[PDB]
Amino acid sequence: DSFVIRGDEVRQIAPGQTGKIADYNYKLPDDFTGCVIAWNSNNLDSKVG
Amino acid sequence: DSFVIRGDEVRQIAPGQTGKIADYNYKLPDDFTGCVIAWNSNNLDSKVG
Repeated sequence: DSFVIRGDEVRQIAPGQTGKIADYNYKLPDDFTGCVIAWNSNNLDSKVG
Repeated sequence: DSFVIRGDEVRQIAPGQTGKIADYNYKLPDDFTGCVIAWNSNNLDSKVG
């Protein structure tokens, strides 16, 4: 799975965690087997304006 | 004249200013006829690690 979120909302990508992303955007199962790999993408996704 | 500095040192690139960049690195004359251009390069010059 792949998506883009802000830095404060990275922690909501976790099993048994709440937030805007967990409730409304992306919910992990409470018993989840896998890896959450998040890296900063200022150079690729930001632009002036 | 092209160089890379910090964000907080951008205000030191001006005629008649003080600081580390103005005293030790790049000094602008008081009788300056010209333009100062400064753009953010977090995308291209910065690197994680």
